[PDB]
Amino acid sequence: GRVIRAQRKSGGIFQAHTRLRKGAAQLRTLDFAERHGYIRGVVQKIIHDP
Amino acid sequence: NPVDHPHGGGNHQHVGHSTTVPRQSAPGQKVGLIAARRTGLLRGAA
Amino acid sequence: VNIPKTRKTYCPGKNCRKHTVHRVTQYKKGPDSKLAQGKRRYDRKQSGFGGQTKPVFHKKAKVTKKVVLRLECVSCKYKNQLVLKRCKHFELG
RNA sequence: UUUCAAUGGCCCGUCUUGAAACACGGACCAAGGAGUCUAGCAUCUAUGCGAGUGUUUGGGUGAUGAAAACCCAUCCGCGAAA
RNA sequence: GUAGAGAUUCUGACGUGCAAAUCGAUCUUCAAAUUUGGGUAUAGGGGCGAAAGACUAAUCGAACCAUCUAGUAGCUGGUUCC
RNA sequence: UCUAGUGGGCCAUUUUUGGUAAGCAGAACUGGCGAUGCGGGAUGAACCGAACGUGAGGUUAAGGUGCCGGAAUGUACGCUCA
RNA sequence: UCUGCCCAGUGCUCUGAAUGUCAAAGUGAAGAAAUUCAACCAAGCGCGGGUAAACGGCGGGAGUAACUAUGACUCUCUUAAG
RNA sequence: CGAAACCACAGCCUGGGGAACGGGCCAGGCAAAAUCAGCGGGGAAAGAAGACCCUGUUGAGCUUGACUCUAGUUUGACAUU
RNA sequence: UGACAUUGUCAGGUGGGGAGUUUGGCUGGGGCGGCACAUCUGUUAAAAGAUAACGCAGGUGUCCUAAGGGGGACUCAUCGAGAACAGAAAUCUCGAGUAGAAUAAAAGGGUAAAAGUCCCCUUGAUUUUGAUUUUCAGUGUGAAUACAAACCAUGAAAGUGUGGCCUAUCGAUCCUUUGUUCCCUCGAAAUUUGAGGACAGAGGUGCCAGAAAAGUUACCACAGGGAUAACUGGCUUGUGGCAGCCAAGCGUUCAUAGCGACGUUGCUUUUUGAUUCUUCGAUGUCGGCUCUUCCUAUCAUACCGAAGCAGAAUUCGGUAAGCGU
Ligand SMILES: [Mg+2]
Ligand SMILES: [Mg+2]
Ligand SMILES: [Mg+2]
Ligand SMILES: [Mg+2]
Ligand SMILES: [Mg+2]
Ligand SMILES: [Mg+2]
Ligand SMILES: [Mg+2]
Ligand SMILES: [Mg+2]
Ligand SMILES: [Mg+2]
Ligand SMILES: [Mg+2]
Ligand SMILES: [Mg+2]
Ligand SMILES: [Mg+2]
Ligand SMILES: [Mg+2]
Ligand SMILES: [Mg+2]
Ligand SMILES: [Mg+2]
Ligand SMILES: [Mg+2]
Ligand SMILES: [Mg+2]
Ligand SMILES: [Mg+2]
Ligand SMILES: [Mg+2]
Ligand SMILES: [Mg+2]
Ligand SMILES: [Mg+2]
Ligand SMILES: [Mg+2]
Ligand SMILES: [Zn+2]
Repeated sequence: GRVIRAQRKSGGIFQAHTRLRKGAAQLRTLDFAERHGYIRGVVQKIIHDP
Repeated sequence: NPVDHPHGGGNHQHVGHSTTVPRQSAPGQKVGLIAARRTGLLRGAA
Repeated sequence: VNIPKTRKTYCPGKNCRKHTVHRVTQYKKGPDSKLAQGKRRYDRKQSGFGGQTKPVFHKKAKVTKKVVLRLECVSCKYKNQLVLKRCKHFELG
C-alpha cells in the first residue's frame, strides 16, 4: 500500500498558516518585579487573531 | 481503495475489522478509534 | 500387540553366542543433545538474518511407528534390537 | 531460344496425426544475418616416445635484427599399487 | 443570462482528422468551497488526491533516464552449398 | 564402443469395452500413413494394385474399353419402364 | 422523527490477586572444567470487569423429493440475542 | 499539385472431396480489348504476436489469524552510575 | 527533575505499517467432486506372457505371543430318528453326511487320520552370508523362494519351523537417536571429559524414488496454446415433434367416417448436451429495422375427393409455393 493521509501530516503543505498572526500569546517572562511585587501595564489594543 | 487506507476497498463501503485499534499500532495502521476504552452513544457519564 | 516381557533367543554377544533369556522393553528415542555436530551446524546457520534456513515439518501422520524391541541379556548386560511390524497398541507382558 | 498444341502441374516456409487451406510469416530488390571461442570430460583416430612421459614456471646462445627457431638444470603433474 | 470557467445530449461532424481529443449545435456554472498569472514547497513504494487507483510533462494498480544486462525462458519464430 | 533424433501420433481390417449416438473415448492383432511417389477408386495421407536410380522394347496388377478417354456401339441367355 | 435486542465470537480497554508460563542476566548445588541440574524475574498470558454511533449478529446445522444434487419431507440444537 | 493503408500469387459461378464453408484441386456452367460513376455480397478484407479461457514449477497490484522476516513499539538485564 | 530518565548493547513480546516468498498433480477445458497419486482379489482380457479408460464388483495402510512354530487326537455345515425339559431341537444319543463348515479382515485359489476344532510343549516372529523370483532399467523400495554357517523349538522319529495356508498391509540422502566393539580419530606429546567415524536399526517423508508454503484481481501483465474451454464451423439424436405397420377397442348398430392402447419401423430437431476435428500473431456477439431469395411440412387464394336435403361445417383433406400472409 501507499503512505496514508495521517502519515503525510508531518510538515510541508500541512504547516500552520501564520502570515496573518501578529505574535504568540504569552504571559510575560517571570522577572524580579513579578516574583516579589507587581508591575502595571496598560491595554493598548484588543485585536482579532486569524 | 485498499492501497490508500486500512479502511479502503470492498464491494460495499465498510471497515471490515474493528475500528478500535490497539494503542501500540504502527503508523499507517493507527486509524479509527485509537485505544478506545469504550465506544457507542454514552447515556450518562462522569 | 501383546509381547512377553521375557523371551529366550539367540544372543549375538561374544560371551553368550547361544540362546539365552532376555528382558524385553520398547525402544524410545533419546533426548537430543545440543553438542551434536548437526545441531551445532544448524544453530550456527540459524543465527543472524535470513530467517528459517532449513526445512521444518509442518504436518504429521502415520503415527504407527514400527515397534523396536530392546532385548537385554539378563546376565551379560548385552543389548540387542529387534524390529516388528507397525501397530497402534503395545503392551509388555 | 521463343511460342503454340496435347498431357500433367494448388503457395512456398512452418508447427502438426493431418496444410492448397477460411492456420501463421512472406509486396519487391541489394547488402548484412544465426552451433562460436574458452575451462573440462568421454569415445574414436593420427603422431612421438614408452615403465615411463611432459623443452615453453624459468634460464641461455642474445648483441647484433630476434614475440620464431634452437639449447639447458631442479622440481612438479600424470603413470609405474591396492 | 453575457465575458470567464465547464462539458450533458445529438450516442451530430471528423474518425489515414484542422486536431495522438478537434469542430458545430445543445447544455452546466457565472460574485464564490469563484477563475487565473507569476513566485514558492512536496519526488517515485515517494509525492499529491472534496477518493476516479485519480494525477505526478501525450507515460501511472508505482514516472522518466542510465547501468546491473547479451537478465532467465520446460515457450514462439528463424537457423545459409551438392 | 560412442552418440543422434524420438518419448503429442494417426488410418484401415479383425477382436472388443465405455457411450443414446458420434467424423466419440479407451485397449488387442496385423498392415499402413507419418517418412510413400506411382496405376486405379472423377476427387481424397491411410481403400485396391504396387512401393520408385536414368532410359529402350515387351507384358501385366487393380481398374477399365458409347463419347469426353487409351481399349469390342464384342458374344451368349435372361430380367427391368421408374 | 427515530435510532430496538445481543459483550458468546473477534477487536479494544482496565486488573495484578493469577506466578501460571518464560528470554537474557544473575544466584545455589555437582563437576577438573566445558557444562549440567535447580530455584528466582519483567512484560506479554490464562482469568476477571467494561465496551456495539467497535467489527458484527438478530437463527443455525442437518439425512433424504424421477438423472445427480435436490429441500420438499424427516429432526433437533435453539443462545450472545432471537 | 499529389499522399496512405494494404499487398504469397491472384481474382466469374455450382457441386464434390478436403484441416469438416476453396480463387487455385476434381467434374461441370462458361469465356472477348480498353474503360467511367457508384456500391457495400464476398475477398472467413484491414488493424493489434486474443484483452475471454487454459497452460507456464512466468509476473505484478491488493488481502489475510499463509510461510519467513522487518521499521517501529513494549518489557527486562547490563553499562552510563 | 535526578542517579531515575535518556543513551548504548543484548534478550523476550508485539508488529500487513512494510519486505520477500509460496499458495501440488491427475482431470473427456478449468473449477467443484473424486483419487484412477503407494498397493490387493475377481472381471474387462480376445484359453502363453503382456495389455488401457474418472470401465465393473469388492478390499487394504490393520490385526495376532497366538491368529507364530512343532506334535498328537479328533472331524466339520447340514439332514433324520429318539430322550428330555417344554417347543428350544438349548442340551444329550445314535445314523447319514466330498466338505455343501471353518480357515482374523476382500475375492480367488488350497486344505478331511488337515491347512479345520481341541489339547501339550514352545519362541524358526532369532544371528550371519551369498544365490534367486516379482514389479523391473532386469536400478531402488516392498514382498517372496531355495540354500549355507550358527543357535534353538518340537516330535519316539523321519522330519518340520528364518512369522501369519497362498495372492495386499509400506520408506532415500542430510540430521537425530539407539545397539554394538578390550574398534579407529581429534593431526606437537599425554590423561580424563566432550566431539567425530566404521557397522546394524529406528525416527518420515500417503504428492507413498521422499519441497518447508494462504488468498484475491470487476485495475491487471508476459510467454504461449486451437495440445484446451466460451465462441465458431462441422458431426451425433438420449429428449421432443412428425410420419408408417399392427388392430384390442371408442365410435347405440359398422375393428381402420373421425378416434385408436400395448408394440414395432422410420424422418427431423431450430433443444440443451456429447466430442474436441477447424479457428486463440484476433472469422466483430442478441434483438430490431431494412432488403432479397429459396424450401414446403398449405393459413388464404385456384381446381379437385369423401361422409347428411339444401345451407353450411370438417377432413386443406389431393395437386399445388404462382401470389399474399
Ligand atoms: Mg492496506
Ligand atoms: Mg490438373
Ligand atoms: Mg511429425
Ligand atoms: Mg504447408
Ligand atoms: Mg497452428
Ligand atoms: Mg503462431
Ligand atoms: Mg502477412
Ligand atoms: Mg548476403
Ligand atoms: Mg458521435
Ligand atoms: Mg542470445
Ligand atoms: Mg533480453
Ligand atoms: Mg478411343
Ligand atoms: Mg483464398
Ligand atoms: Mg498469442
Ligand atoms: Mg505481502
Ligand atoms: Mg513418486
Ligand atoms: Mg519429489
Ligand atoms: Mg468495478
Ligand atoms: Mg472475475
Ligand atoms: Mg475500482
Ligand atoms: Mg483441436
Ligand atoms: Mg490441430
Ligand atoms: Zn547373552
